[PDB]
Amino acid sequence: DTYTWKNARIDGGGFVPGIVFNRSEKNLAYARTDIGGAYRWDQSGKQWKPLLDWVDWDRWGWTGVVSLASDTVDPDNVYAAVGTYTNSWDPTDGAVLRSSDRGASWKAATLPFKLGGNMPGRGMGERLAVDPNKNSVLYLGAPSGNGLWRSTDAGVSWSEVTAFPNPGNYAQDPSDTSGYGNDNQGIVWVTFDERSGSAGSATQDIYVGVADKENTVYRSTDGGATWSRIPGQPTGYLAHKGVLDSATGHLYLTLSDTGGPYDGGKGRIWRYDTASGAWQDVSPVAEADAYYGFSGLSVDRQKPGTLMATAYSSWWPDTQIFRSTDSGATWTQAWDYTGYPNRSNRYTLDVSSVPWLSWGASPAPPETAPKLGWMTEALEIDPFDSDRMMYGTGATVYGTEDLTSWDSGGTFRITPMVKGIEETAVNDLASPPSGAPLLSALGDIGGFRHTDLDAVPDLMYTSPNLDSTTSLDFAESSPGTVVRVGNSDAAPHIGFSTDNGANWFQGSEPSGVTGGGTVAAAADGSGFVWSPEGAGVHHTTGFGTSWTASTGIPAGATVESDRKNPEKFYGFEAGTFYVSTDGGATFTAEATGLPAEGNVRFQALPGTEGDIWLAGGSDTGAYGLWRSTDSGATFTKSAGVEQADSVGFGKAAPGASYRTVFVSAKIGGVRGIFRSTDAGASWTRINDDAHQWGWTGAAITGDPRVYGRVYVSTNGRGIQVGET
Ligand SMILES: [Ca+2]
Ligand SMILES: [Ca+2]
Repeated sequence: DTYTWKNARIDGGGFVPGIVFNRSEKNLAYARTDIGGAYRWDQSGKQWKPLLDWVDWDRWGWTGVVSLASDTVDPDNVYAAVGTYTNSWDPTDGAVLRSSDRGASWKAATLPFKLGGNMPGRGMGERLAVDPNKNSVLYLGAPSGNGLWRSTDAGVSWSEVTAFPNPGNYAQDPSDTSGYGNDNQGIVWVTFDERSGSAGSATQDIYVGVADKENTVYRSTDGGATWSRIPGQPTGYLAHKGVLDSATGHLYLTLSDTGGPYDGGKGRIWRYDTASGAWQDVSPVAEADAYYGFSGLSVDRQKPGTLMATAYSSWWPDTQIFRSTDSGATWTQAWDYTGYPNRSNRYTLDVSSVPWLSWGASPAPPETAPKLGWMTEALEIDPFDSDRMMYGTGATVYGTEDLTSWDSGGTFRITPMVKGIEETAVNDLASPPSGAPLLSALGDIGGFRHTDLDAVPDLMYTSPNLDSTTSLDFAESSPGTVVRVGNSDAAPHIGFSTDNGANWFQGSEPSGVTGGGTVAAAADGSGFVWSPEGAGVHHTTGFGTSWTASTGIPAGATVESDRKNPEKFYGFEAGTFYVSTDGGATFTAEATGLPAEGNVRFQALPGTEGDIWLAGGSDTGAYGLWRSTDSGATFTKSAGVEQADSVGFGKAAPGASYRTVFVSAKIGGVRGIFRSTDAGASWTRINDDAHQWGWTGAAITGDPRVYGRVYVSTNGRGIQVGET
């Protein structure tokens, strides 16, 4: 057919570091994510629409969005600063993407440096800003010593503001040699005082946040020609945000002892009088009582003197949200102790639309399930409705529509406002021939038995509730039997089910397991092979009540089961394929000369013993698609596929003699998702240029019950379901 694409519905699942309301047009808003692109708000549907699904495999780094700006002068314009890592993990430089149709189409201005959409400090901002009087002028705060950058042609071209005196010097984790935690977080927000410009004339007063505990805020009063450190400013902290109440003339800084978004153990809120230069400590709590940093800063644009902030890094018992209606002289908070451990809330929290946010937890007071939140760097009051606010957490977007009930001494209602955001990273996917259509393995929220692809599942896997599921499998001939492995701070790292994943019980494990690795289920459900991180390959008869070390197979090998012969298991490591014919007790080395470097994914064919498809490799070594029909003794490399990364199967086409094969691959010079109904003799692309989703290499499977349907992994855009 032509294909249509949709998410298997989950609602959220990831960190939303920034939410942006346009300051001139009611109900125009956007959200940015750290690995999953950017979204525009749909008021009529109370949902979000993805804007960057066109970002392709070779430019996957552009799915990280470190900043977004919505033009107040011309609300049709929106800009996004993109790029994911500044170390070797992201091979492409950053860019500023520009749109003049609210994100429907984009052009890219590539920068000569990398950006950090998924790096420490990504919750600070916004560091991309448009001049609110002369909207051809934009600024971008840059990391890694690149300083402050500027465009004077509406984002088409960029150069460094060499007069800016401080490129930053703060790093989260200086001992890190990987480049992930030791980067200079640089310039972290830019805020204009729109009172200091006029239509078509550059705004003269510009405020800039810098990741430097001794010099965290600078300003210009001559339109960015010269810059100076603001005298009298607080020291010892990083300003996560700088927001100006133009009605009272006060600039507010929410400060933290770290760059966030995960850490922060101390904080203040300080206030600067832009007319007199006075500084005042307006913190909601005393320095000695702040065990967290502040962020989540927002001013009510319709109510001068009203503002809010968050304890963004308060992990226990909950996050905290503060509100002042007198410019920070006095505050109240969303919840209080009323004689510890008892607590009183100014809100009710209702997650019936996203029930898994309970986390399956049953905490004692003062902790609640669900929680008010965590990692709350983003909090925004609707500039056109004092009764609405939205805030981001590490798993969702929450909001309320009766916020001013707070001031009345009443109770306001908080619900998810996240529908449409699909932000999970997918590790594995399985579609069994009976039971639910899909079992997913996900980062951060474990994964789900999806009984309905169009409905939010009630709860993630529990007993155990793993942070991330790295691998799952089902018994081909007995799909009631399922196994999953994954990551957690504590053992157990493995769970079993005999009711198709609806309910679970833990397995035991060998000592030294540090992560899930991969797991495989015997075709008859009688036993399992587990290749964990931190320990070697083990096998078990029964539901992992004890494990025995497998011989003849390298630690860390990728393991799979035959789908027909319950005694036959497979392994792959460093270019060598391994086979076991005794339930995983002993392996022998078989085919060699497979990719020695790079990711590999492989799966055996439902219905046929010893028919194996194997995809993988890398840009700098062997790369392609291989097939064996002799249980891995020999493989043939497909002449039709230049590169391939994931491979999986679904129901045969009408009249076809072989199951349908799906791959994420590069075929005939084109990266995409492809389908074959003639056992790989020919291929058809089934996605398109608008539906690419960056790195789709983790997993793919068809559906044994539905011809043409495919489930595709993404790294930040959830589970993509393609249907003809
Ligand atoms: Ca360290
Ligand atoms: Ca699997």
